[PDB]
Amino acid sequence: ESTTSEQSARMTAMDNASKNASEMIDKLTLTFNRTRQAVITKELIEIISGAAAL
Amino acid sequence: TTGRIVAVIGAVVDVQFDEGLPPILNALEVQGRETRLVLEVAQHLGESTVRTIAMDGTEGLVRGQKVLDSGAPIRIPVGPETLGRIMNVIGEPIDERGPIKTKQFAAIHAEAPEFVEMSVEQEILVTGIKVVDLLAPYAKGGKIGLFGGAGVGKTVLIMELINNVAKAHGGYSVFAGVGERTREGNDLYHEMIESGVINLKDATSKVALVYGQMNEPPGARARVALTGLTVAEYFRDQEGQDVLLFIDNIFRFTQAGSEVSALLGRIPSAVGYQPTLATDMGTMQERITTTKKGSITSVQAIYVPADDLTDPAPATTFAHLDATTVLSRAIAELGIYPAVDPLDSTSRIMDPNIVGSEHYDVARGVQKILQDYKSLQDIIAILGMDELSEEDKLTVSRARKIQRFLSQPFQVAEVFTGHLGKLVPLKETIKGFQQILAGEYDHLPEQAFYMVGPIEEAVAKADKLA
Amino acid sequence: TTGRIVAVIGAVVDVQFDEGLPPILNALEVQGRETRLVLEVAQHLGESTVRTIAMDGTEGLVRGQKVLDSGAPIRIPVGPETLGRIMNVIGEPIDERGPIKTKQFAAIHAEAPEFVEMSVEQEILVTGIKVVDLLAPYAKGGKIGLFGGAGVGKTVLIMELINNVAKAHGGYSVFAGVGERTREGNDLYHEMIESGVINLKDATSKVALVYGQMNEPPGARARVALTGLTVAEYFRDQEGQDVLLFIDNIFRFTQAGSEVSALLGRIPSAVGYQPTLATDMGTMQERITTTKKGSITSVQAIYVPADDLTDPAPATTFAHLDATTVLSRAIAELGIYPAVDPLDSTSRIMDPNIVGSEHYDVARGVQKILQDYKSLQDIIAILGMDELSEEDKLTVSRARKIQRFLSQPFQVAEVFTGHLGKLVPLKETIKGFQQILAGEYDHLPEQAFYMVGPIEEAVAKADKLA
Amino acid sequence: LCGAIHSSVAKQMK
Amino acid sequence: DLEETGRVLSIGDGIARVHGLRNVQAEEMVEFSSGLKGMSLNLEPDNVGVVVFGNDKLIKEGDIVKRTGAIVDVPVGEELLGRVVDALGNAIDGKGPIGSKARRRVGLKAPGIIPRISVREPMQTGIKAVDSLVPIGRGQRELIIGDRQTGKTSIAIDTIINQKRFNDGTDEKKKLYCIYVAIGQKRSTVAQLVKRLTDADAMKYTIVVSATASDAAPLQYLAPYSGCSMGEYFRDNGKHALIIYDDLSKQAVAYRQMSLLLRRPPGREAYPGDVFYLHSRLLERAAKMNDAFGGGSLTALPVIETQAGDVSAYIPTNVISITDGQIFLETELFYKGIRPAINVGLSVSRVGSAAQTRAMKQVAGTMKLELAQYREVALDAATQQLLSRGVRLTELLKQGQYSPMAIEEQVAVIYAGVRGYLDKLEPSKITKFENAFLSHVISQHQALLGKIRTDGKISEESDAKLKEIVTNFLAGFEA
Amino acid sequence: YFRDNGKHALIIYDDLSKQAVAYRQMSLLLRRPPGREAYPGDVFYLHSRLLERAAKMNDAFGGGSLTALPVIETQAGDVSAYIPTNVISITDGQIFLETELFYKGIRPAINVGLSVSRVGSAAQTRAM
Amino acid sequence: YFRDNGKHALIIYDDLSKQAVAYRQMSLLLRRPPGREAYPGDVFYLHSRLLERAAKMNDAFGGGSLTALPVIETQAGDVSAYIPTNVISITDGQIFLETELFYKGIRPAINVGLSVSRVGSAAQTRAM
Ligand SMILES: Nc1ncnc2c1ncn2[C@@H]1O[C@H](COP(=O)(O)OP(=O)(O)NP(=O)(O)O)[C@@H](O)[C@H]1O
Ligand SMILES: Nc1ncnc2c1ncn2[C@@H]1O[C@H](COP(=O)(O)OP(=O)(O)NP(=O)(O)O)[C@@H](O)[C@H]1O
Ligand SMILES: [Mg+2]
Ligand SMILES: [Mg+2]
Repeated sequence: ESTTSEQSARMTAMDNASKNASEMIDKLTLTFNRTRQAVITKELIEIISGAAAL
Repeated sequence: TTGRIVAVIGAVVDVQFDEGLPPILNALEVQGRETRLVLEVAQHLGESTVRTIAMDGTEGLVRGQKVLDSGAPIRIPVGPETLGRIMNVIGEPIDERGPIKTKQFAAIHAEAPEFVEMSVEQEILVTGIKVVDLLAPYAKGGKIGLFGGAGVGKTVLIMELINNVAKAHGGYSVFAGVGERTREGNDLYHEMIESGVINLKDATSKVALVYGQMNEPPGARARVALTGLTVAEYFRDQEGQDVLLFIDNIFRFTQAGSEVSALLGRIPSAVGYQPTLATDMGTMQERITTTKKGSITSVQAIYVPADDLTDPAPATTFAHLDATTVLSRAIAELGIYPAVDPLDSTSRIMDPNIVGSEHYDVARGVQKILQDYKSLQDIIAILGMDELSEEDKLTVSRARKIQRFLSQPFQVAEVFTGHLGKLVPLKETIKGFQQILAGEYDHLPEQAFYMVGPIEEAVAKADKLA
Repeated sequence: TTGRIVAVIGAVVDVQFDEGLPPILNALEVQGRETRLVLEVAQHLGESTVRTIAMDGTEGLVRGQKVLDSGAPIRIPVGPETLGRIMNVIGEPIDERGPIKTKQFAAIHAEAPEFVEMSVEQEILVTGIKVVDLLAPYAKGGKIGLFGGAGVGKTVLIMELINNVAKAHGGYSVFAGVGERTREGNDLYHEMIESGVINLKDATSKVALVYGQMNEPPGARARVALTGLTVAEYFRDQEGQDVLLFIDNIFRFTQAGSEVSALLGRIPSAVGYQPTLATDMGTMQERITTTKKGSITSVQAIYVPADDLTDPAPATTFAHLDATTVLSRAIAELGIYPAVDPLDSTSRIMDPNIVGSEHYDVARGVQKILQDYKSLQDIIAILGMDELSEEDKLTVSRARKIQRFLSQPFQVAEVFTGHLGKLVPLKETIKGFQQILAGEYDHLPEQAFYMVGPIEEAVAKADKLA
Repeated sequence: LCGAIHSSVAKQMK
Repeated sequence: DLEETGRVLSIGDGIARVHGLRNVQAEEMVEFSSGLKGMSLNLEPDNVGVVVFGNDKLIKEGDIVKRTGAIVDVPVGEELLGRVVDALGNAIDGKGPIGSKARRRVGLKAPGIIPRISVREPMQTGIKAVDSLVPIGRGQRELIIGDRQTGKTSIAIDTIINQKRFNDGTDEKKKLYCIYVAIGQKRSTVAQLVKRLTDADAMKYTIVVSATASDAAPLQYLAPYSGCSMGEYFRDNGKHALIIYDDLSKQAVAYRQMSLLLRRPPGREAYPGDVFYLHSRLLERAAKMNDAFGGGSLTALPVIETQAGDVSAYIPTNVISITDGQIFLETELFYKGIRPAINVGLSVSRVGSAAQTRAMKQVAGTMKLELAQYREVALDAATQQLLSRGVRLTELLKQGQYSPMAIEEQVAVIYAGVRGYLDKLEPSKITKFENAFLSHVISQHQALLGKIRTDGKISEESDAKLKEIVTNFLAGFEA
Repeated sequence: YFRDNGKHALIIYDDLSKQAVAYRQMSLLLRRPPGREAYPGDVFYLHSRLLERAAKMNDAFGGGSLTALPVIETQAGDVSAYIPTNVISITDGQIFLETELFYKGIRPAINVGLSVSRVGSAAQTRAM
Repeated sequence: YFRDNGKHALIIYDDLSKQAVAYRQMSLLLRRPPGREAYPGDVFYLHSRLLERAAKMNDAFGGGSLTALPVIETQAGDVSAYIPTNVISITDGQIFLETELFYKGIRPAINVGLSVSRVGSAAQTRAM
């Protein structure tokens, strides 16, 4: 009974954990791409402000 | 004096004067206009030309149009006669109830109270809101700040505070509408009339209203805060009274300033903001204070652009407050209201010598367990709660019960919560959290602690749940 | 009018005129040079001086060098003579096959069809390719995003598309290689020749080519899509054909737009793109539609920067897409050709109210059978394909047949595969997949549905395989 | 990492 | 005549620099030799910066520029109904001129505090999920927010089509004229949209202002305001209009392009400091007038497209802080076939409650509650009962396009669900049940429907009969 | 004045974060072009010049001293950002505090691993 | 010279990241407009004109060839930066190197998954 139960449980646990990791990967990628874009923009606007102030 | 518009760029107008150039901060009067159009002198450009900011739309203005120097900054009606009326930046009435007859007219531009005028009396202001009262108590005559992203709960929190604090208050109240929703102004006005706080007949009104909402050009939104503050100044000083000052929303002052700063010819600072952001903000917030002459308890709502608390605006406001209530979108989304962040709302009053040891200790215990839970969040995230220590499970469980017991049903929010409003006395707040900390309710289901008043209701809701 | 060069700064040349100042978008012929040097007026700087963008290198230009105003924008040879010929940005032939003598030329800049000329209904462009026509159909006069890259049959798909449109609709095709690598442009030429969609002898060529090579200045790569588009509009407007326009690749069209903007000194917007991102794209894209005389359907190869779909480039593109065609290395490797991913490729016209209820129910039905199979696959090979319920046994068998029936021999590959290409009519497609979902062909071997055309051919192969 | 196998038996066992 | 005329000094980057025009006003329209119109934006000592409302290519140094003496305004009035125009108010449907008898500045300031009153009249969208859970009132601002292809526009369109029942009726008060502003969309899409509205006979009471992807940025920018002015005519004459801004994200990009070309300091996402104000002054104009100002109203449904569901981005947060609630559409529900793809829990209506029919409160109030119970969960009989509701009720909220339901027909079907007449029914049969039950009441029980409609409430009488009807139907409802 | 007269002074600059913001405003207003993060290109020099004035004088010079405690407000606990690292690259050590530590009950919220002193035991009594 | 006279040449550009820096210096001091990373709008054109000069000539043109092996240095793995993005798109393929592979023992540190050759097999001997 033990071995069956444990494997059912483990199967369930790992299935759920990989799902949670998937969602967390998706969410992190979104954050990555927002930050990547804000960084580009922010660096560029520094360049323009400096240029324009001459 | 007589000057002529020589340049018009949105809210920024340049006026040329042949003789007698008007000093900075002086209100000029555009001629040939149906409604009064004031232009505040912002700078002297040289060549007898001054740069100004309009307090109303500049549509229809023609080059050469005549402008007169009024001889003084924008002056508004101050005094009891402002109570129950509604005015605009320039003090004119906007309630269609006729003229405002006062003896005195104050300028909306005043130097801040001097360092010798400062008060230092620390005294708790019980609001009856569990989270605030426990974790970051407000103070009488102190400065309160409600931080929040779009739609998170600022306005409902201010209206709830008005309901709890202002109602039971001996003194006058001033409400400055700053760059927000006109329709909220109409709701406020009618709500106040209905309650009787604004009596349109008797001379018993206790609230003065000042508005300059999102429908105003930048120049007006940049000065309304100064207008309602000037009204509050009088009651504070020229009456030695406990005044309450509510502003929604003070961020709109700073944002109004970025819109014109571009037109004023200044090199932009970080994030496109005006390089004078902090000094503009400072000369204004330093006037919003208690002095030895009288006390002003101010509550300011503060909008957080893109929910980014590090944005120059919100970030600069933190140093102007004695107590902060920081609202979170993620907290609101979990259904917790008010959506206060228990780990980011602080208060200078949160000292064992002021709120006492029992209160200080429970507040610190609540925050420790919330922080400890916060640490386990990541672990919970991946492997869930089963690969968790029996010890940690217990912190998680209590934390979640504390996290829900921090939520509260507001009157103003009754339609959205589906629950009757509750007001919990400080002593009961302390006890509820003490007991949960002590594991006394480790047997009740979290859900029983959600949306209730005193801990007693938590228990009663637990039985209800069977 | 003749002007004079007053400034040369890289790809930006300033030309002064005496009288008759050339309007913006006009073409200017530089005088005294080996190769033709065209300048396109971008701005009027004042003082009879115009600012232009060079379509080729500016080396050797001298201040005062004569520049003739052509009286109009860039005009290229348009008409049947363009077919099977390779053209440049400014309409010059770059195939060493002499002039491209058409009856008339046409301006690469045009306004988009007026609201009154728009087709009021959503039609479908049957391409005769099972995956596409069934699951993610092309909208007549629509924009299709070709997601793929090299090594997945992109060129074979394109060529087949051209061939099928010529035969099943009488419409010709145009290929706009925006930022074409010379090496890859030579190969695809000769490749087109091999397939036959281009012909050096007769006048049977179905494709006309416009190339904006990577060597070329920004101004040239920015305009090629317009040159190619002008070609296509000719067959739609003057011959009421249903043209097909290939843009490879839409992303290099944007980037070239950024570069020109940069050179012109315009302040960059988010992520460094040009402030006119949306307008640069809309003015080009809106030329691609269904008019009352015909339509242009555009298959646009898309490159997504950083795999970020929310990047300003791709997100601006998607506003105009009516469908996407996804080619996958995975699908390819299963030997399924074309390597079209059945569940990734999407379409807006895949709507009951547009492609009909039958088509809709069969399309979805295939999509779902495939999605279920995907789910089941986890158990199948890993956990043993044995304890599969009567229901599951059939889902897997039918799904695998359908997935195989989605492949199809292209007429273009004929020379290499030694198998007749099959252009499958929408009616045949719908019937087939409908029957396999039904269960009618649950008694034939998979291979019978592999690389066939009409469903009949599936049964035929089955019998021959036994 | 057996989900909550171990916890159940151990709790009821002691 | 440099007093009333000017000569173009320079043209490029969208702003034309005009020499002369000594007597132009700020924000006044001017005409270009080419028939192009423009707006006097910056009155500088030596020139006038003009925003060109069209292709600036049609302008050259030297071109005469004449004054109109009018502050930018647009044609207004009932003569625009059934018409498709551009941002300037010019007809583009090829149906001859507009015989407009009045004009209204595009930039008027919104009504102040005194003239307004709290929203209290239902603005029925005809979409169950919205009229029950996110009830819109007249004079309210309600954002339609979501990612691309999440059915944002669809919501707007069903609502327009729903007004036919009122507009063709007797009761004037219940009428609602519609205005659809298309900003940055494709021409094709607009042409198809007016074609669908025509077939639905909803074009007769609808005005369409169109500044599409090929139109110059200044036209896309203006469009919203011109349509708003056309909506104020109704607002201020005791009538009721509905305006749709689709979408405001594309308008903000057009204004961003204009602002960078003006070399205004780029800030968050390179947007100007006035992007908030751009939308704030506009949306403040939808309002609910009190009786002393005629009692009219203007309901606004601005559309905002989020990128990957980020409702915390700058623009999205901006509009959210202007409007009175938002309907969020999740990319994920749409894909999962849940249509409309509305996310109950995240969608709010700050003021619509007071404007929700009483017949709805009686069933929708209890429905939302039961949706909350379900939400907290998804064994144990308790939680099981809660989960049973969720699936059922969730199916009820599904609705196809182009078939806006009357309020009485919405309360009837929702009643089925919240009362329990769906619990012993297979989830997948729920939508089948709804459709058969609706037809059943619509035909064999018009009297009951009309009762609930007229009384605006479900009284004990109506409730008794309705109970009978549903039960009877269940018994006869085949698997 | 104490430092150069045989006496010992302690100075607290609370805080240098807002000082640099006032510096940015004034410099931007003087028409000097914004450098990194909109701060002037010599924000490091602004603080470096100041903080070096704190020092130990030898006996020949009176043996006086000036001890400095500059304060810097970080955002979202990022000690690695530009302004913070600028000032850290000036001073003789740092005391980094954190809200996480604070709420967990570690008060003062000193983060040991990240804080340092560049003087070490030379500034402690033998006993300590 | 070799390419055209029927011979075959191979050229290494080590590295294009630095030439791009050099050109950015001239452009910015020439007051040409700055763009992403402060590069000018013709920086892609600058490398595309150079890389297209690598070519395989047909028999009638001598049959020569010029193969180019340009080098690009990335920052912290950012192949999406401006210069890298450009040169990646101009070329026929990329040999991606990674530090993690290097120190892990894989040397040469070539990432076999990401590295590609659009020419592939067409230039590989039958036995390979
Ligand atoms: N205490 C509360 N209880 C329940 N719901 C609340 C509460 N506070 C806010 N909400 C919900 O959130 C909505 C917005 O509240 P509100 O006080 O108007 O937000 P805000 O922060 O001022 N928004 P904004 O001014 O638009 O940026 C309310 O209408 C409710 O739906
Ligand atoms: N209630 C609905 N039921 C079924 N299908 C629907 C529904 N609403 C929309 N759709 C379908 O989904 C498509 C997309 O909806 P649409 O209103 O265009 O979304 P959108 O968010 O406004 N898109 P876009 O403007 O292109 O970003 C429509 O063409 C319909 O075919
Ligand atoms: Mg608010
Ligand atoms: Mg839409």
